[PDB]
Amino acid sequence: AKIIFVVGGPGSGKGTQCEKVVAKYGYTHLSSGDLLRAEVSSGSERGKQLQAIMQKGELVPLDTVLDMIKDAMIAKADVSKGYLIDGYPREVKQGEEFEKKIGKPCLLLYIDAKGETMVKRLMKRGETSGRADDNEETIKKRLDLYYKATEPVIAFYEGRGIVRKVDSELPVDEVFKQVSTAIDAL
Ligand SMILES: Nc1ncnc2c1ncn2[C@@H]1O[C@H](COP(=O)(O)OP(=O)(O)OP(=O)(O)OP(=O)(O)OP(=O)(O)OC[C@H]2O[C@@H](n3cnc4c(N)ncnc43)[C@H](O)[C@@H]2O)[C@@H](O)[C@H]1O
Repeated sequence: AKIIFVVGGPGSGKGTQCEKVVAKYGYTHLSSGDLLRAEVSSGSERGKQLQAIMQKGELVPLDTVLDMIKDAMIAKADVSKGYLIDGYPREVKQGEEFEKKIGKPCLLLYIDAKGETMVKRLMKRGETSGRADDNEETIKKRLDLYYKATEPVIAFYEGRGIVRKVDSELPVDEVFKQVSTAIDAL
């Protein structure tokens, strides 16, 4: 099955673009973020641990998040001809462990947005949906964390040869025209 990594900063537009991809190509959208939040909503002690980490805007340990990705992948396994892995990997070791335990990605969609643009979007979603990590201080924390840990992931897969960059400063469906182009050329 096709495994696509979709990687980019906070509020760059990963989720948005992934759901457009689902609607058009019928890939299976797996959000590490959605998976983690669902474990939070479960009421477990683990959820309490994950909620604390996410509220501070830090990386959840590789073991937890890779576990959930693999689980979800295995569940949707008999209906998926493709997978969109949204927001994983976020550090080089995550990409390495994914490859050891699951498989190699066909493509990495690099959803590229300016830092200020990302702050603007998250600041807006913060005032509307009231996601706990969208407060101003946590945003700065998520943004710095993206620059330090997740950018080398982009380098890693550029060395692999599979990164395609899309300009996420554009209007949403102009962005998606780029995503479509990258996916069509598989
Ligand atoms: N692998 C991992 N390892 C360790 N920890 C992990 C982990 N994965 C998750 N975690 C933990 O989970 C937490 C949250 O991670 P996660 O849930 O993955 O989210 P995020 O990366 O912090 O960012 P968002 O999902 O909020 O934004 P987005 O890039 O998907 O864009 P979106 O379309 O949704 O929304 C963007 C906003 O802008 C709008 N928008 C989108 N595109 C455009 C456009 N072209 N023009 C105008 N507006 C746009 C959107 O409507 C929206 O309002 C992490 O902080 C971490 O603590």
